[PDB]
Amino acid sequence: GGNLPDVASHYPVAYEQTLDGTVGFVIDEMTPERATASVEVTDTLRQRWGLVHGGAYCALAQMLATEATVAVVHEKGMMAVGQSNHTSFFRPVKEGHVRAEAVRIHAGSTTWFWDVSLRDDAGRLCAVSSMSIAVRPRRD
Amino acid sequence: TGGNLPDVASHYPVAYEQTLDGTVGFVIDEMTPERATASVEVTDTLRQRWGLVHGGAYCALAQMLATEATVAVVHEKGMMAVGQSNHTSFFRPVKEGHVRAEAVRIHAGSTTWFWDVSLRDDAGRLCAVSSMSIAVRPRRD
Amino acid sequence: GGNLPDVASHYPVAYEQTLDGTVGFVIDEMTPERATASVEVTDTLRQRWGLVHGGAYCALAQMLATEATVAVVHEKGMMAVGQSNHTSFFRPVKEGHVRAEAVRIHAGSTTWFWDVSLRDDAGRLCAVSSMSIAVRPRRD
Amino acid sequence: TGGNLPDVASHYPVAYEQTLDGTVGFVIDEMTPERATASVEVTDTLRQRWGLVHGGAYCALAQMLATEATVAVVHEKGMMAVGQSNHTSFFRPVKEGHVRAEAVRIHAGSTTWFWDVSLRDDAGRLCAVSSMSIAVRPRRD
Repeated sequence: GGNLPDVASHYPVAYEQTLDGTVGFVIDEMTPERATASVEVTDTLRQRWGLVHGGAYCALAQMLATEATVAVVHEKGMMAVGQSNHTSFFRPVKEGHVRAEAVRIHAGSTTWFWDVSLRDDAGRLCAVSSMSIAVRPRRD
Repeated sequence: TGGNLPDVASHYPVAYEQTLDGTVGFVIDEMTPERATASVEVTDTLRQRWGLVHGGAYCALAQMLATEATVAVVHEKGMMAVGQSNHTSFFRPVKEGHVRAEAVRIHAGSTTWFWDVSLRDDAGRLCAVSSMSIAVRPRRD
Repeated sequence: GGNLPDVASHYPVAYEQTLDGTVGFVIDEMTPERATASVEVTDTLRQRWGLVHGGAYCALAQMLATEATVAVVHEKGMMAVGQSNHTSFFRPVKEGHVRAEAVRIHAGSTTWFWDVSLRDDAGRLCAVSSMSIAVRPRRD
Repeated sequence: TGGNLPDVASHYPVAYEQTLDGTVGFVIDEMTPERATASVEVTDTLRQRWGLVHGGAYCALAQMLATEATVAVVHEKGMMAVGQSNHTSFFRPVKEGHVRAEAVRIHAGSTTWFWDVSLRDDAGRLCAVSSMSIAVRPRRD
C-alpha cells in the first residue's frame, strides 16, 4: 500500500486517496540506513509547462525520508515528522520516471537526517533533497 | 486561466485540471510583481496516510506560487523561470480546512528571484515557510 | 561583551577571544521577537578576493539568532543551539558594514525559527539566513 | 599559496594571513575537480562564548572549500565562482581537536556547481553538513 512500512493496524487515509497514491509514489527498498522509491511520470506529476512539478521531487523525498524513519521508530513509541525539506533542482524531467534514493547520514534521538537523490531514467541526478526529520514521543 | 495561474501564453502543454496543481486544487488569488497569494482546500488528496497535510503539499504550493509569480513578470520579456531551490521548514501540522500561502518577493536579480513564502492554516497560524529561489534564464526556444 | 545577552555569571570563552570578538560582531537591540547586530568590514571579515566572506554572513546570523534565543530560554532551564543555518547570497560587500536583523517567526517548545536579513551601508539586502534553533533542557 | 588555496592568479586582493580563513586557520589538503578536503585546528578563535566550535565556523569552512574548489577549475576558463546558497545543518558539537571537511562535487552545470560538504571531528563522527551551491559567471572584468 505504496509498499509503505506496515507499522500500524489502522491508517487514517488509505494509500489510494493520499497525495502519494494519487500521484503514484511506491517504495521499493527500505532499511534503517537506506530506502528507495520511484514514480512513473504522468500529467498528475506535472506542472502546466509539461515538466515534472518541483513539488513532486519535494513530496517524494519527503515521504521516503519520513516513512524510512517511521519504519524504525514507530515501534519504539516515537513518531517522525519532517522538520525541514531543502530541495535543489539541477535538471528537469519531462517524461519516464523519477527514482529517489535516501541515504541516512544522522540518526539522533530527536532528529534523523537523510540525503535524497532524485534521478531520471538515464540515471542523471535531477534533484537532491536534504531531509531533516523530527523524532518525538508518540501522542498516545 | 485554470487555477488562475497567470495567462502569459495562448496555449500550455498541460491543462490545469490534469496537472498536480489542478489535481490537488491549488488556486491563485492575488498576483503582483512583489507579492502573490494562493490557497487550497484540504482534502485527502492533500494528505499523507497519517491524516495530516503532506509535507510535500506545502513544498508544491510554494513552488508553484513563487515560480508562476516570477513567470507573470518575466515571460513577456522572453525569459523563463524555473525553481532552483525550495527550502521548506515545517512548524505546525494542518489536519483540515485550508492552507493559505503568501509569497513576498525579496530579491529580483537578473538570474535569480527570491520569494519568502508563508503557509498558514484557517486560524492564521504559521504552519510552514518556504524559501523559494527561482532561476531566470532566456527561453531556449 | 559584544553586548551578548548576560545570562550566566561565567562564560567558557571571553568575547575578545571568540570568533565573534575576533571578527567584531556586536549586538545592538535584543527583544524576544527581534534582534539586531552589526560588524565593521575589515580584512578579518574578508576572503582573499577582497569581499566579505560568505561564512561571515553565516556566522553573524548564527550568533544573532541563537543568542536571541538564549536571551529568553536560558533562565527557563533551556539551552539553545543552531540546528540549521541556510544562508542565501544576493549581493557582495567589499567594505563598510554588514547589519543583521533577526525576526522571530516561530517559537516552539523544541525549535525557534528566525528570519535574518544582512544589509550593506546603503540598506541593500545582501544576504538572508533562515535560522533554525533547537531548544533543549540544559545539561546540569 | 597561503592556506594552500588554489593558486590561479599571480596576485590576490587580500593576503591569506589577513583573511577570515587565515585568521581562524583553515587549511586545504586535497583538491581535485570533484573532491576537495580542508581542516582547521580548534582554538578559541573558532569557538563561541559557550566553549564550542561556532556554528559559523562550519559554515565558513564549507563555504571556502566548495567555493575555491570551483575556482580551481573555472578561473582559467575566465569564469568566477561565488557562493549562492550555503545550507549547513548541525548534528553534534565539537569542543576541541580539529574540524575536517570533505567537499564532494555532485553537479557541475554551466551556471551552478553543487558540493555536498561533510564536517567531521577527530573521531570521524559527522558533526555538520553543508550543501554548497556555487554560481559560476564570467569574470566581469
